[PDB]
Amino acid sequence: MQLVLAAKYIGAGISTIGLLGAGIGIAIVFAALINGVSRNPSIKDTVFPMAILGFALSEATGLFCLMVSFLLLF
Amino acid sequence: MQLVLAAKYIGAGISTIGLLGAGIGIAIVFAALINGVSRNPSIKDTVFPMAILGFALSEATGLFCLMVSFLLLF
Amino acid sequence: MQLVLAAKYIGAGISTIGLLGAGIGIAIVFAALINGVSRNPSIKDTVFPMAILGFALSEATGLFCLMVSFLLLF
Amino acid sequence: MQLVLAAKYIGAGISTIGLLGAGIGIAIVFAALINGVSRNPSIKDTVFPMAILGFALSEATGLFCLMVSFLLLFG
Amino acid sequence: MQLVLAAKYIGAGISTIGLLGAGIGIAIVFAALINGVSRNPSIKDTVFPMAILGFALSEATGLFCLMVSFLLLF
Amino acid sequence: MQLVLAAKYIGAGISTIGLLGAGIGIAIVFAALINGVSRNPSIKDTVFPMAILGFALSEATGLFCLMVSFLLLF
Amino acid sequence: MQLVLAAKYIGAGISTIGLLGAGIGIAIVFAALINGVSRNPSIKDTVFPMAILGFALSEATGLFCLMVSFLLLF
Amino acid sequence: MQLVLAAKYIGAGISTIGLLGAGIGIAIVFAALINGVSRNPSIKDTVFPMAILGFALSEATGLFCLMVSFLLLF
Amino acid sequence: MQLVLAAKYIGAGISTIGLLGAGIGIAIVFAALINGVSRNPSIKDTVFPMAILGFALSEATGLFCLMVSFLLLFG
Amino acid sequence: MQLVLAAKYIGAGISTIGLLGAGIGIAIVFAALINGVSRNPSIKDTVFPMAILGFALSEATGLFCLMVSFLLLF
Amino acid sequence: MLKRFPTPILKVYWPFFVAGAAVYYGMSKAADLSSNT
Amino acid sequence: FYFMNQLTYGFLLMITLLILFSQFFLPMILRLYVSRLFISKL
Amino acid sequence: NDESILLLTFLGFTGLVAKYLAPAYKDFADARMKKVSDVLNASRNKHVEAVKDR
Amino acid sequence: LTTFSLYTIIVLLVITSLYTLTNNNNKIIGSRWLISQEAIYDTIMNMTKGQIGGKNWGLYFPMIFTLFMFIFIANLISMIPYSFALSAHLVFIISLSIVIWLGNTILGLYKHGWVFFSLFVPAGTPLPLVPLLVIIETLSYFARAISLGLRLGSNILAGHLLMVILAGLTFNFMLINLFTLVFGFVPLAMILAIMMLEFAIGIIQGYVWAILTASYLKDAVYLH
Amino acid sequence: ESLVSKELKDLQSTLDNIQSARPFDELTVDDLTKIKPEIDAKVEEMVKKGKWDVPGYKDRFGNLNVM
Amino acid sequence: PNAKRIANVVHFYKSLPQGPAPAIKANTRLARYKAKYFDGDNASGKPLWHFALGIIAFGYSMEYYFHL
Ligand SMILES: CC[C@H]1/C=C/C=C/C[C@@H](C)[C@H](O)[C@@](C)(O)C(=O)[C@@H](C)[C@H](O)[C@@H](C)C(=O)[C@@H](C)[C@H](O)[C@@H](C)/C=C\C(=O)O[C@@H]2[C@H](C)[C@H](CC1)O[C@]1(CC[C@H](C)[C@H](C[C@@H](C)O)O1)[C@H]2C
Ligand SMILES: CC[C@H]1/C=C\C=C/C[C@@H](C)[C@H](O)[C@@](C)(O)C(=O)[C@@H](C)[C@H](O)[C@@H](C)C(=O)[C@@H](C)[C@H](O)[C@@H](C)/C=C/C(=O)O[C@@H]2[C@H](C)[C@H](CC1)O[C@]1(CC[C@H](C)[C@H](C[C@@H](C)O)O1)[C@H]2C
Ligand SMILES: CC[C@H]1/C=C\C=C/C[C@@H](C)[C@H](O)[C@@](C)(O)C(=O)[C@@H](C)[C@H](O)[C@@H](C)C(=O)[C@@H](C)[C@H](O)[C@@H](C)/C=C\C(=O)O[C@@H]2[C@H](C)[C@H](CC1)O[C@]1(CC[C@H](C)[C@H](C[C@@H](C)O)O1)[C@H]2C
Ligand SMILES: CC[C@H]1/C=C\C=C/C[C@@H](C)[C@H](O)[C@@](C)(O)C(=O)[C@@H](C)[C@H](O)[C@@H](C)C(=O)[C@@H](C)[C@H](O)[C@@H](C)/C=C\C(=O)O[C@@H]2[C@H](C)[C@H](CC1)O[C@]1(CC[C@H](C)[C@H](C[C@@H](C)O)O1)[C@H]2C
Repeated sequence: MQLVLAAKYIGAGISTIGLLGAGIGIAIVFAALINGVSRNPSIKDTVFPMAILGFALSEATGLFCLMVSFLLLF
Repeated sequence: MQLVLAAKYIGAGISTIGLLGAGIGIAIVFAALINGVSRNPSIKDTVFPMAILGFALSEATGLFCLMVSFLLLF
Repeated sequence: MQLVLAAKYIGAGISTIGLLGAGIGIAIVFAALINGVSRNPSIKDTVFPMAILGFALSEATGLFCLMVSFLLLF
Repeated sequence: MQLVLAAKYIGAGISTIGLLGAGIGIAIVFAALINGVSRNPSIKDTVFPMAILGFALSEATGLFCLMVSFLLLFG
Repeated sequence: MQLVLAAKYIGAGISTIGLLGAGIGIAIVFAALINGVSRNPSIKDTVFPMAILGFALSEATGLFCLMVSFLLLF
Repeated sequence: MQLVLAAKYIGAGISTIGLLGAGIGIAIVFAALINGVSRNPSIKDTVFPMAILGFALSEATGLFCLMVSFLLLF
Repeated sequence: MQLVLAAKYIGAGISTIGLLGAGIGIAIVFAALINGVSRNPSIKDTVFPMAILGFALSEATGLFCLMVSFLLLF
Repeated sequence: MQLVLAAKYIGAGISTIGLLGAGIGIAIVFAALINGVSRNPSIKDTVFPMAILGFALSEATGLFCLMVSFLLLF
Repeated sequence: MQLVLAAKYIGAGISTIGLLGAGIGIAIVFAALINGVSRNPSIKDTVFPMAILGFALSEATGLFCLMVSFLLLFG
Repeated sequence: MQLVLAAKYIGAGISTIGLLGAGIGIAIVFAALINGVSRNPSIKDTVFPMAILGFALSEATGLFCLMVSFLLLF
Repeated sequence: MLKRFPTPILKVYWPFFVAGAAVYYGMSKAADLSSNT
Repeated sequence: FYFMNQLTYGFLLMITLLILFSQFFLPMILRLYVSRLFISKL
Repeated sequence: NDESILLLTFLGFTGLVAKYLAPAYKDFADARMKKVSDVLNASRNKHVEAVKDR
Repeated sequence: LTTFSLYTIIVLLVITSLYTLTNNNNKIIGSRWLISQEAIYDTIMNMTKGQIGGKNWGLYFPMIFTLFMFIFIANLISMIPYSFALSAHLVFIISLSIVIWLGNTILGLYKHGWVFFSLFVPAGTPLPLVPLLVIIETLSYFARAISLGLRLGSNILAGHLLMVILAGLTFNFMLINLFTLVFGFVPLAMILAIMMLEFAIGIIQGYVWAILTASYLKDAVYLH
Repeated sequence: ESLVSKELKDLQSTLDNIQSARPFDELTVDDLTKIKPEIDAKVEEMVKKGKWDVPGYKDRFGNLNVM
Repeated sequence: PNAKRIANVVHFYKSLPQGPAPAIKANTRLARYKAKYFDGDNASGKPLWHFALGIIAFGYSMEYYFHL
């Protein structure tokens, strides 16, 4: 009936607030990068790649969240 | 169909608070920034160009839930 | 008909707790500002905008949720 | 219409606990202020205005919550 | 017609955890109040008035919620 | 009118989760107390009263939220 | 009338996660206790009774929560 | 009759994630353990019994949580 | 009777997010491990067992949560 | 028949947000890694493998959550 | 009054004006195609 | 209704302010800067 | 009227402004004015001194 | 004639009223009214100097000024109660943001051609995730566009409407029995604090606009 | 011998003119442009190249900015 | 040395005595406004407030022309 499409919409709604954790995590990654480079700048060139390493595949698990909404949206 | 629009409205409602990390995450970045430049002053123009980049990458993923809420309202 | 407006109202209710993000975020920004000016009295200028700058970035995110509530309230 | 006011009331209910943000936030602001004034004796009069600055426009967000819980409750 | 008072009661129930903030918040204050004297046993009667003032106008935030709960029970 | 007391019960259910804030805060109080007394063992009769009083005063977070249920239970 | 008992059951279901903070709070207490005893190894017998005192009443929040869950289950 | 068992099942569902709390809390114990011996090597005999004591009687909380969930299931 | 299976399904859904606890917990354990091994390079084999110890019977508890969901999907 | 698949969809929705723990922790790991390697550069070869260890066996657990969603979506 | 100085506003900011015209044309399409709602 | 109205008058004012500022109001204060520094250096 | 309360808030705000910010901004502008004028006069004074020393 | 067009004329007249009548017949002394624009000029100058830091950095210094003043003035005129919001229109602000973004893209394409897309590879990354990191920024590059304006508008729209809604609060608070006249002052001071935060959400948000677009011009002109 | 007798009275007349012709608290940049086209030329070159940063200014004249 | 001398002998000779800048009857039914509120002597912010009242009137009149 009309219960399927309504539940699909509210499910796409609920299945999107999981990016909270990815956002907080990449934020603390940048925070640790800042707290580390300000203590020793001459290591940035070494830690900045790894940092943006630790960034990417820490958001990727969060990137699935809205994706799960997308396939549930349509 | 006077039922599915109410459901998509409340779905935009639940998918509105997904910016919670956008309210927190970016800030703690600046937190370390304040803990970064106040410790060592002469790294300001070195940590700020990447601090704003971290802010951009933080509000990027901290906003897709909000645009999901927009497109689920309509 | 008499169901969609109640749902819009409860959606404005559920989307209200999105301002939790700003309340958690801007706080640690001012906290780091106080901590940085405490251990370094003569750097506050260098860090006075950069703190409140981040304020206007986190506060605004809070200012998102409720306005999405407002356009959902009316 | 005899049903919408119940939803208004429960919406004011769910739109009231949002001051969790203010309750945690102003508290941690005062905590950092305590730490600062402790580790620096001669900075109080310099930080306390700014700190209370970082109170006022740091709590209005929470205010928003209950003013929602004031308009969906009564109006 | 029997739905409105049950809704009022569950609304008083759902709005109980707002002072949740205070439940943690004020405590954090005393946390610093302990850390403000461990590394500085001298300054006690100067930080204590500030700490109790912060406690007061932070608990106020906790309340602004349970008085809503009270006036919604009625 | 059998729905009203069932609603009272189910609303009192999530009124007892207000001690979450207590359960965290009145524990971080003793955490800070331990972390402070280990740094200076000689200051014990001075901060323990202080440490507690805050525990008492700050407590009740869950206790004033659990009263709702009881009041809401009866 | 066949709903009041199921409602009591499900309300006991949403009265269980209130010990949530307990499961964290008291735990981190021992964490600080470690940080209390591993930092200054001459404080164990001094603050271990203080530690168990801070544990008991603080867990008492989880005690209250799950016993309210029991009394709502019956 | 056909609804009370579904309510029991969803109540066992909503009373399950309370072990969330312990699921985090116990871990920080080991954290302090790693932060207790890394800067003080010969301290295991003093901290490890205390650490496992805290671990056990804090995980008891999540244990009671999921056994409440199980007894509400059946 | 047609509602009970959907109820079990949404119960398996709600009881699935409990591994949040393990995900945060084992992570703080490994974070403290990295902080300790980087602060004292001569402690690795001294702390590595306990650390991974602190892993297993932490996350296993979180595992228990979703295995409830398992026995709530069919049983 | 039309009631159960929509409930399965919303169950996938509610279960999707379990990657919160991944998004937080698989990034706190790299945060602590950066904080450790910045204050001591030459320990990367000692930590970086073990460090990335602490990533995998964590994030995979979070993965389990959303794959449950798949077996609840289909 | 105010002495005019020949400051470069065209030989510096040409892509910005180009993008402004492009957005004007896009909004022309948008409000000439979606104005029937 | 007034998308064209707002957008067109706004772009008119944008180009107006760009030309106006860049040609009159930044250099009129740069003149004060140069005069002060030229009287100082001499 | 409803919005008249907002006009009263604006009146009270501008009263607080004319009470607090106006004299502080006046003092700041006067301090900068005196500094700039004093340095501008000292430049010409040193120029005249160097011209007389030649 | 439109209220919005007349508001644009108001903005232009106020901008003229900040320099023309300000200048006391071209005096070096720099009178008080000139010190405000002096401070604005200096705080934008020392900002964009350290932001982009290029050997030829002042060439784009005009726009970073005119994008600020417009936002600094159009968000201080509507502060008057009996007026209408100028910048709360999401359409126009988002359109301005899209104009600036597309202009930056065209500038970068005309200046660097193919290599302009080297911004999407920040630093050293392992091979199996080289495109992945590009992805998020791939979509993030244009989310940068829509958000840049959407923030300020969603602030302004949330601001003025706020000052309206709670206004009715104090209107609906003083039409019930006259006993409400006692201790009915803290909502008045609350609206006062709302206007206090309003002025911030205007000025500091204009600053935010300036600093973000300065960083974006830096990214669009230079390749890291 | 006459060169010094001319150059001394030249600086003497300069000092006698500068003693009574210093309206520094009310001087106008229009007069400076009328006496010195170098001001306008330097402004024009500075704008054409874009050297909005004026060196040697911040040291004796504070930037007076918010930050 | 010689440079400062040849510079300040040229910078000084055309400079006007002191003060003297009344510009006769400086007025044009708007210019007076500048002499009263916008000189280095008064420099008071009142006009801003005055201008505020303008909008406080203008929109109100517009109110008086739209809603009431
Ligand atoms: C009245 C508000 C709170 C504080 C006010 C004043 C009390 C002083 C404070 C320092 C403590 O109570 C105390 C140390 O003085 C105290 O309790 C002593 C008298 C006592 O001898 C102490 C050594 C204990 O051992 C005492 C903590 C208990 O024996 C211990 C087994 C656990 C705690 C406990 O059950 O007490 C709680 C607590 C006081 C809590 C908190 C009391 O109160 C009780 C009774 C009221 C309700 C039932 C609460 C429930 C709680 C979970 O919210 O539990 C009350 C039952
Ligand atoms: C009401 C305005 C606030 C005023 C100023 C702040 C501090 C109070 C201060 C002057 C007191 O004297 C005190 C804090 O120092 C105090 O209580 C000590 C003197 C006293 O000796 C102390 C050790 C206690 O015994 C005291 C903690 C009581 O035993 C305990 C049962 C109090 C309960 C409590 O949580 O207090 C709050 C608090 C005062 C708060 C804060 C009080 O007030 C109460 C009552 C009003 C509402 C209900 C609030 C918030 C929430 C309970 O809704 O809780 C009130 C319930
Ligand atoms: C006031 C609260 C607690 C009382 C006393 C606390 C402090 C005094 C102190 C000296 C205690 O004796 C203690 C800390 O040593 C203590 O907890 C012991 C009894 C405990 O057995 C401990 C020494 C252990 O053996 C420990 C290593 C075990 O692994 C642990 C799982 C023990 C059992 C346990 O947690 O059961 C609980 C607990 C005792 C708890 C603890 C009760 O009690 C039980 C009783 C039944 C109900 C279900 C409660 C609820 C639970 C949430 O507290 O749990 C009870 C069911
Ligand atoms: C009082 C609570 C705990 C009791 C004792 C705690 C402290 C004493 C201490 C000496 C224990 O023996 C212990 C810490 O060594 C311990 O946990 C061992 C039994 C444990 O096997 C440990 C040594 C390991 O082998 C460990 C490396 C494994 O990876 C771990 C996954 C072991 C199994 C496990 O977690 O199962 C649990 C656990 C034992 C837990 C632990 C129970 O028990 C089981 C029993 C069945 C139910 C389902 C409970 C619920 C769960 C939430 O505790 O889980 C039980 C199902």
